[PDB]
Amino acid sequence: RQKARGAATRARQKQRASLETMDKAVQRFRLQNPDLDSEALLTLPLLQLVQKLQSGELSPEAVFFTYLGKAWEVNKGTNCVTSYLTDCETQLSQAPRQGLLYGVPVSLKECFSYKGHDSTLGLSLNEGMPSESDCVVVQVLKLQGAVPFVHTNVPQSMFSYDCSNPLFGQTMNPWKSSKSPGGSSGGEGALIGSGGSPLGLGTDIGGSIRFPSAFCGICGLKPTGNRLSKSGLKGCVYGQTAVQLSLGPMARDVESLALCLKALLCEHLFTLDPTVPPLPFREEVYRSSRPLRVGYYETDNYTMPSPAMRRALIETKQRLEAAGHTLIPFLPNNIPYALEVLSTGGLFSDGGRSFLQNFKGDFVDPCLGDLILILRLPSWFKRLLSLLLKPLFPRLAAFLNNMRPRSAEKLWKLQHEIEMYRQSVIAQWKAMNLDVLLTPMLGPALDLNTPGRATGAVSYTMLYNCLDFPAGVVPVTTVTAEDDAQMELYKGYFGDIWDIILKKAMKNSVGLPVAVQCVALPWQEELCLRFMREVEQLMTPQKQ
Amino acid sequence: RQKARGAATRARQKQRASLETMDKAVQRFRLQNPDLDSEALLTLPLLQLVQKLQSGELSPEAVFFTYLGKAWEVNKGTNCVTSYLTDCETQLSQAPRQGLLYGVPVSLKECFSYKGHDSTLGLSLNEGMPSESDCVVVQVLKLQGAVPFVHTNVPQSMFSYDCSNPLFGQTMNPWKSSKSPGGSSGGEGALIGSGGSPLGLGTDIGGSIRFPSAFCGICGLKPTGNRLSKSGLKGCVYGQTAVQLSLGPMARDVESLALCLKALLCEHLFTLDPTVPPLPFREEVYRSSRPLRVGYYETDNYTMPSPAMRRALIETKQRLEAAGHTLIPFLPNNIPYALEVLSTGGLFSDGGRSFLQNFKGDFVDPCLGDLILILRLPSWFKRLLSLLLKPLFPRLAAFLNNMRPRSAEKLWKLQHEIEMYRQSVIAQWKAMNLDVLLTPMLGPALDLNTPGRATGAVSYTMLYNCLDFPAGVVPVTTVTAEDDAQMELYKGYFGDIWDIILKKAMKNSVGLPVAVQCVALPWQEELCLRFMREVEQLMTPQK
Ligand SMILES: *[C@](O)(CCCCCCc1ccccc1)c1nc(-c2ccccn2)co1
Ligand SMILES: *[C@](O)(CCCCCCc1ccccc1)c1nc(-c2ccccn2)co1
Ligand SMILES: [Cl-]
Repeated sequence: RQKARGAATRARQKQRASLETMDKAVQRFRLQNPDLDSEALLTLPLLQLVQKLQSGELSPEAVFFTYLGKAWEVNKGTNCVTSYLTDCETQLSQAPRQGLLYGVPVSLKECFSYKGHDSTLGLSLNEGMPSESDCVVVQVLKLQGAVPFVHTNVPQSMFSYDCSNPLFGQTMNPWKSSKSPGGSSGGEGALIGSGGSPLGLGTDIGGSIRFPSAFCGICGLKPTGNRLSKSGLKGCVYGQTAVQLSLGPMARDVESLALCLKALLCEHLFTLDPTVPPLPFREEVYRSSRPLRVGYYETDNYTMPSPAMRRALIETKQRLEAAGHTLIPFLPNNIPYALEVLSTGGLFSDGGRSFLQNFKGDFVDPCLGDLILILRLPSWFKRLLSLLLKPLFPRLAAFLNNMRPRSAEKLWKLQHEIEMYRQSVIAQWKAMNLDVLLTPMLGPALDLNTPGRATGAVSYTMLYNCLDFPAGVVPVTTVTAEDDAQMELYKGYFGDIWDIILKKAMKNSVGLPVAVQCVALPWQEELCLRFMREVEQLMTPQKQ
Repeated sequence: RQKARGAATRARQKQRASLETMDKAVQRFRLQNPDLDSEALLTLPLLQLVQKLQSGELSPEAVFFTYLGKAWEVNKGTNCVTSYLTDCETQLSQAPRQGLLYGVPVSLKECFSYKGHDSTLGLSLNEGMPSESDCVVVQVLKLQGAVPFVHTNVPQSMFSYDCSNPLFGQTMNPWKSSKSPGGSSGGEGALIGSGGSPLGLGTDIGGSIRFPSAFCGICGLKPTGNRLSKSGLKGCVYGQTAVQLSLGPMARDVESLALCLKALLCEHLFTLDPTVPPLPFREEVYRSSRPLRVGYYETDNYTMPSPAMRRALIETKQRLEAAGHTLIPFLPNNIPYALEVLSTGGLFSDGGRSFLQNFKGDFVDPCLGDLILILRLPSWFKRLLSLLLKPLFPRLAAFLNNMRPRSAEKLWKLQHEIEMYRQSVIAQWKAMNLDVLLTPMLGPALDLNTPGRATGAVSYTMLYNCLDFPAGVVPVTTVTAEDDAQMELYKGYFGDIWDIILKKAMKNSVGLPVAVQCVALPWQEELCLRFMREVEQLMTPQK
């Protein structure tokens, strides 16, 4: 493990030096600007911040250094920042004045390649391998006048809804030190949730924008996978197209997400990556205030919702009905099949071999639980173990069988099944003439190092990665004493280790945020946001 | 083969009865409408036909029955029509008046599912299996007032640029009976090419819109794969996503292609198939008359062009330069790798096993050559044969090696290579600041039953299926006596069987049409059409 230890030493050194550089830059600004009101600046909603930047009422220098100082401070308690993006003080001076995001500091998940910086993903193999250029979405953010300023932490490999790796260590939830911030966009969730950044970018293949957004009490949107460019993003599995990765914004309110999307969906983006359909942001759809037909479910019958989750969903449904929306019971067909056969099979068609390459010679972070050990099992043993478990723990049996390697022939068969499945859910949707769908969202935040042992709980989010529908989350309530107490009566629908771990993990969560999830059809991000805006307005009206 | 023989008998009976129904309907209309000038109606460009339908100057009944009569007539010499779509006389009466295609008769490749009709693909297994509903693009066509009226022939399985199957037989080029119409959208090419339909829809995975459009002297466009809905289309390989199928229009002129795309890219389409990006047709791009930076190559260094092909490309380049456009030498990198490893590998990742299921218990049409025989070979033998051929016939060796079955792990590796390759060609393109690319297009038409034995010749077209860029073809010239005579001097770059067959196949083509290919970046169909429109105006005025 000599190489891996050396890598961790070098990465920790680089982190420490970055945070020093941040501190020195902040103190310099503060010496030259003693009269600035920082707390007022930091509490302005993004849309107001932008208008003040656009009017010259606030300087971009003031905004950037005030947020830099806040980011450095909140990092002390969260360990969310891995790198200060250095050059950002010269982008600050060169930011296009007419840019939609002029002067706005933006945080980036560590996978958004930035010239001269590693995108380690917590893997020793990627340390000391700095990017030669900014990824396309970074380029566009800069062309729109934004100032990307930090890389934020992720769990090792990014394939996890916790947030620890052997290079930079563990990110903590800003609400409670014992809780996971979620992830794999956890650093973003922790930073934005603490007030350290107004806007961030994450990525999502099974809930990685939505988990941190829910657990840290912020808003996030996972668009249709090819709505935004993935060109130049750092990944760790190559050529897996059955369940595609999506990138999208995270922020403190829904309007911020809409602004971000609007800024990104510009000619710069479409010319820098011709493979993205040139679909501009449709403001009129986003701004619509007509009644909606809203499908909803209280449970997916796969992961029993926590008391807080169930209350969150029911209250939101009640408030929407009171506001004049039509609430229609709706459940996508064959969720177990979709999660166990289509999603798991799509992610692990090769039995994990490609994924496991990344860990050769490296430490495996405890936050990944036993995933690496299981993936390393011979296919025949996965199959045999599957057969033994099936009668008692069919969920566990099904995940094991579907993580086996297979032929290109059988992958084709799976890819066709995914396609047909998507069309089957679209058919149900049209049959009930739905506009949008309201679902529960996992939480309250799980304890540290339990997401990796509660894999079944991805059911609420991973379904919409399999279907490739835009899906976002909005905070709507906080866990009450009653909600938390009632977790003692949680049994789960299967009573397997995943249900047992989740019961324990979600305890001790009084005061923690809880969200719902908002879904629309492919390419309907604007309608998704219109619905998220409605939920936010009804459940948390002062976010506006 | 008892089932297969019975299937061929029942399909031939159905075709015969269809053509009879058409004839009877045509004769009825003519009895009631003796004073109609048909020849003038038939020679109206589509856009004028549409305005007359829209103004009430011509009735949709007159238009439909005149074209039906013409379709029936030209089918005598081409065998392009497999089925009359029967209910179309009721769609004719129900066609929405405000529809962009109101009253326009439309021909459909047989794979476009139509309620109550087989989409056999020339395969016995699909005979007697009528569709329960219209595919989404048929639905949209109808909502825009169009009257789909015939299914047109395809080669067995559709994976071929000839056009014969054991059920309905061989489709012939309307220009010369000994020539292939191209394909796999060959019946469309033959029908539109002879004047029997003003507008048709084809599909394309390796050139299947572009070959028949070139060989029959018409215009066609293969859009970006997911620009139009494939929902409800009949296929024969399921779940192969490395090299995506694309569907698109074929017509007599470029403006017809633009109108079809405009009418298709409507709210009805986007609501019926939510998986398609809701990108409306950008008329301002299509109508743009600014100078273009036009990349071009005269050869892809893989398939030596015929004398007519080369002259077609050079004259088009020269006219474009005369018109003020900047012509910039450009060639996509690593074409052999793209064709041999990415395209062939993508199409046959499983070694052909999924494809071969379709032919179990069936006859194999001669127009498929030895493709089914080679796909049936054991993987180890494909490998050994590959090694033996490599020193003399490296093209043939590479295709063989890359038609072997592999693991999902290796397919992932291939899909990543495809993605990176696309990005490499886009980077070349941006480095030269190209707007569009001009390339040769295969032809003149090959002799019947030779496309199946000249697989290397798909190089010009298949490259942009691999890259998934919009690509269209426009006729620009005809083969001269000199062009044809010089085929004697054709050697090919490889001198393998495919070069030898192609030399023989392209002989005896004096008078036959020859096209060029127009390419743009993904999602830039309107720019592609703007460039096709320029080529057509410069090379063929009156069109
Ligand atoms: C997140 O969406 C990952 C959330 C965790 C979902 C785990 C799903 C699962 C676990 C075990 C068995 C079957 C299913 C995310 N991951 C990425 C990512 C990961 C790796 C490479 C690139 N991106 C991005 O966002
Ligand atoms: C046409 O594009 C097919 C053109 C012929 C290309 C052959 C390429 C090749 C042959 C041998 C080895 C390697 C490459 C077309 N085909 C379809 C189709 C076929 C089967 C199912 C569905 N669609 C559509 O268009
Ligand atoms: Cl797409």
